[PDB]
Amino acid sequence: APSRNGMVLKPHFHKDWQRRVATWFNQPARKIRRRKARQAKARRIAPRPASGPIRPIVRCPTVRYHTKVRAGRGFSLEELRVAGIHKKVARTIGISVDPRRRNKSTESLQANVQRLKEYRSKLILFPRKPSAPKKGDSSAEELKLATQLTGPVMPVRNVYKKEKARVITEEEKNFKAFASLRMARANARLFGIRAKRAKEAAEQD
Amino acid sequence: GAYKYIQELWRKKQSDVMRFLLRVRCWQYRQLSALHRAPRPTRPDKARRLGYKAKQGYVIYRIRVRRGGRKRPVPKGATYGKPVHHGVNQLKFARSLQSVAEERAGRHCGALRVLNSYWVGEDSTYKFFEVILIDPFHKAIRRNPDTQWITKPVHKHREMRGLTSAGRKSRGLGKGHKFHHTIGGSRRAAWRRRNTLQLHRYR
Amino acid sequence: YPMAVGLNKGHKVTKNVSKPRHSRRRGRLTKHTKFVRDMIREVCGFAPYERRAMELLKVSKDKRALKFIKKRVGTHIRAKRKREELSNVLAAMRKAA
Amino acid sequence: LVENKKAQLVVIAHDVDPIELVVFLPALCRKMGVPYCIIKGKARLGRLVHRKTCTTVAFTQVNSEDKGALAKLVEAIRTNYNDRYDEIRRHWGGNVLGPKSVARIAKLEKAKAKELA
RNA sequence: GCCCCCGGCGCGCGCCCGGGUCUUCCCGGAGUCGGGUUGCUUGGGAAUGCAGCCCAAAGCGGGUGGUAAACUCCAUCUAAG
RNA sequence: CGCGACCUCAGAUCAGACGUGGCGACCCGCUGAAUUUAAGCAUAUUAGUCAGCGGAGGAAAAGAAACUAACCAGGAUUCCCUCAGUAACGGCGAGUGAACAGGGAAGAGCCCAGCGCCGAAUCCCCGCCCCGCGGGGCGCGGGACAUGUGGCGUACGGAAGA
Ligand SMILES: [Mg+2]
Ligand SMILES: [Mg+2]
Ligand SMILES: [Mg+2]
Ligand SMILES: [Mg+2]
Ligand SMILES: [Mg+2]
Ligand SMILES: [Mg+2]
Ligand SMILES: [Mg+2]
Ligand SMILES: [Mg+2]
Ligand SMILES: [Mg+2]
Ligand SMILES: [Mg+2]
Ligand SMILES: [Mg+2]
Ligand SMILES: [Mg+2]
Ligand SMILES: [Mg+2]
Ligand SMILES: [Mg+2]
Ligand SMILES: [Mg+2]
Ligand SMILES: [Mg+2]
Ligand SMILES: [Mg+2]
Ligand SMILES: [Mg+2]
Repeated sequence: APSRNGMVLKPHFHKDWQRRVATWFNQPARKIRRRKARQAKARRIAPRPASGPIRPIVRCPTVRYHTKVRAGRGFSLEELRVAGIHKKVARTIGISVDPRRRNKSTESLQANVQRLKEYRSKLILFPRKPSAPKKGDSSAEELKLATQLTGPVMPVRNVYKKEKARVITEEEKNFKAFASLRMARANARLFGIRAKRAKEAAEQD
Repeated sequence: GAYKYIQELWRKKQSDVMRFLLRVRCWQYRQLSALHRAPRPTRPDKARRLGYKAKQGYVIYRIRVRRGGRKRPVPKGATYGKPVHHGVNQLKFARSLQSVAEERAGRHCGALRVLNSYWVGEDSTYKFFEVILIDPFHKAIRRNPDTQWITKPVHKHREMRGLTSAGRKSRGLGKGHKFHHTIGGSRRAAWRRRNTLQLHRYR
Repeated sequence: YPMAVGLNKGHKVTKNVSKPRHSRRRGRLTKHTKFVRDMIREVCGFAPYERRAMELLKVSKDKRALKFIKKRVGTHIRAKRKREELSNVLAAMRKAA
Repeated sequence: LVENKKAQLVVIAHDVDPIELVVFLPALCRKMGVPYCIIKGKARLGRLVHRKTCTTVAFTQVNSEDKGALAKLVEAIRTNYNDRYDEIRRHWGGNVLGPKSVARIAKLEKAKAKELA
């Protein structure tokens, strides 16, 4: 079968694929199902925003993506506890709750507490009975719009650094190096044996 | 108070005090028939952590199965295939014996709904189980909204679609790197979407 | 002078030394259930591999006894633990005597 | 109540057929020091509770006129059970054959005694 | 415009102590996990999962962390409801 | 001898309920070939598919981690774009073939045994009344379930008690 110069092609068509093929001609219909599903979700609720649970702020776990940031799933129980509010109180406020999430980094941890202080500043709620506890006055006709768009706070807003200008100094262009990667990379590979070779040097005696 | 002690005494099931009690009860059940009613569960701890609350509506059918794998039903071992498929005497049947014990009970009494099952003995050839059964129409279970859920008829014949704890441990579902073979719902719904071709509008 | 590779690997950050999870408090020996097992040990006894191992522990060889336990239970990690667990049986035999 | 010394006399039925519900009791009352008695009739414990079987009754709060009744018994109950716990630890019952084969060995004694006589 | 039905405010029933810190004690699923082997399956290879047979658990424990096997340090989860 | 209790049991045209069978496109649990291809043919491939057998619903299944990770770390499932015809498999031949990331759709999370505390504080049936129509329920007396342990607070994110 093969011939003059061409690439080896191995397609996966020995398996009788024509019985099992999903065809996307139902693609405009579901798209109109789903706008009319979100808009049916829009006019049920009330003043509360669609996509209304607020999400936390989470850095992306790898070496590849950890220089960007992402709306996670739920505020940490210990994050949310620094704001001081109880668990199932908080979901009625409209905050997402996640028990699985730790907090190793207080720069991460306090950044979400600032976000909850933001949202609880942001919040205009309504009571059942106007006994005036954590409630709102006649407030900007339900604050000028009932519903928000794509999260309440624009969760990405990925923060950039300027560090605008500086003079270059002595002893940085004198000392820094390529080689202080290579010296340190080779330092890490030999920490085990350099510990042991000197340990059996003094164990010899 | 004592359900920790029953648990711990039934835990070590090789000592003298218990190996008598296991060996007599292995004799005790073998002279009875294939399916009958134990009036109350003979491991009252173990039934209770599976869902037995000692009131009306819950039956125990002590049930018996034979050990061993399965022999393929081709006549004289003539299997008429390639030299892989001469597997006559050594095939071992992708369900457990406990799941077989759940099947025979619940289809014997189709009024009832299987909940779970547990181990009560094996000596040479037989292997004896109990099966806890829920009557989805008695008023003790159609009230009490903890356990209303088993009436709603998507839970009809839970054992024979493989849905009890004996059934989940059959299909092999879990999470992570040890369970990639069944990535949505089941291994057949895994194969369906991992070998559907997506033939698109704009491709 | 940070470093992406090396022995001080990655971005230098602030720890959050705080209270652990509760689920780590799982197989703790829990003075209630200390009582239950060491009451039920004097009820039941031992298993036939364990009793012969305690006859093997005395006179035969320590190393044969562990190769016996590792042949009866799963791993070398469990054969150590079962030999330690039965040693404190034997110590309470002949030194509470 | 036995684990916290909160009862003073323990009455155990004879016939609870899952025997697992028993064999941890007489060592536990041994280690705690609450006197126990093994008594006959699981229904007979039920008749003083208005129930079918009852399996266990712990005398906890004695009356005024009844402590003098109690120590008159707990003397007698320690006399059999609690003091002889090293004896009850090694009763290996059973191993009794049938009277057909027992009478066979007894007749086998007579001829073997006829060897001796 | 005519009939029929259903989802959005209000007289009577049924029910009701919640939040923080400190002191005290409480805190768990077994012939199951694991190990042996044998079949089948998977991309899973010094065995991904299932299953039979035998052997059979522990509590600072248990499973995992992708090359078998120890000596570890640590990460992470809480199985057999 | 005679009674009484309980447990194992059986009998009924007993009082009242329930399952059976059907359609089977989509879903779920087991069982399972072969033609085909390798230019032959066994492993492989066809394919864990057609056929066989059992169960259910308008969806099912799955599901609130004995997870991924390996660093500034994520955080139930299901589905789509990518990862990818890639790591891996394989007479390393013919071929087969994942996943975590990342971006979307959608987003909802909880209970029980055990541990003890509350005197079984719980439950079913019958009897008699209450109530308004369209029909099914709440207040009183007896008969059972039930200590071989119903119910209330309780779930590993801790919880309880003072
Ligand atoms: Mg050509
Ligand atoms: Mg074909
Ligand atoms: Mg009954
Ligand atoms: Mg094109
Ligand atoms: Mg294969
Ligand atoms: Mg551990
Ligand atoms: Mg271990
Ligand atoms: Mg390691
Ligand atoms: Mg959990
Ligand atoms: Mg040809
Ligand atoms: Mg195949
Ligand atoms: Mg078919
Ligand atoms: Mg049917
Ligand atoms: Mg239907
Ligand atoms: Mg659905
Ligand atoms: Mg489930
Ligand atoms: Mg590519
Ligand atoms: Mg294949």
